[PDB]
Amino acid sequence: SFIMYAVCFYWRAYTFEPGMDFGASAWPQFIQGFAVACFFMPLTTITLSGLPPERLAAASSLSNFTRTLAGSIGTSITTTMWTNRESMHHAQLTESVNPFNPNAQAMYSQLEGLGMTQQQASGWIAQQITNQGLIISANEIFWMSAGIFLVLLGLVWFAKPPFG
Amino acid sequence: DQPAVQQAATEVRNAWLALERTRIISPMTGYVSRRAVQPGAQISPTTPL
Repeated sequence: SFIMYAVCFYWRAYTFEPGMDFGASAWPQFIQGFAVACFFMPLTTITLSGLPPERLAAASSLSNFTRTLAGSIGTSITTTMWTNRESMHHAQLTESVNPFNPNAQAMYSQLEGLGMTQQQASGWIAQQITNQGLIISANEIFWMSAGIFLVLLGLVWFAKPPFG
Repeated sequence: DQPAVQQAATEVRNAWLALERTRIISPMTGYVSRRAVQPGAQISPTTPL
C-alpha cells in the first residue's frame, strides 16, 4: 500500500497540466483505490492484536484520537506550504514580464486588441501567473509527499507476529 | 539681419539639430543591462533601447 501511494502521487506529480481533462485526475484515484484498500484493515488488525476483549474500547479511542490529530496536522502544514510556494513561484515568474522583451509587448498588443485597458491587461497577466504558480506549488507538494512515503515503508516490520 | 533671412536660418537650425540627433548619446555613466536593439530595427521615440 505504501508503494502504491508513492506511485499514485508521483503519477500526479509528472502529469498535471493547465489543460488537463477530467480523465487526467481520475486514473490516479483509480490506482489509489488499491493503496487505500490494503492499508486500513491490516494496520488496524495489527494495532489491536492480542489485547483482551474488554479493553478494545480504550485502544480504539486512543487510535482514533491519534489519527484525527494526524489529519489536522497534515492539513495545517499542507495549506501553508501550498500558498507560500505559490508566492515564491509568482515572484520567480513575474520577472520575465518587462519591457525589452519581445513576446511580452505582443501580449499587450493582442490584449489591447480586445479593448482591455493597460491596467486590466496587467491584472489579467498577473492572474495567469498566479494560476501557473498554484499548479507548480501543488505538484511540488505531491512530489514531497511521495518521497516521504518512500521512507515510511519499512517501519511496519518492527511489529512481532502474534496476530490473532 | 533682415527678418526674411533669419526665418530661413531658424529652419536650417532645426534641420541641423535633426541630423545631429541621428547619433544617440548616453546621458549617464553606468553599465548596460538589457539590449533590445539590433541592426536594422525600426525605431521611434517610444521604443526602449
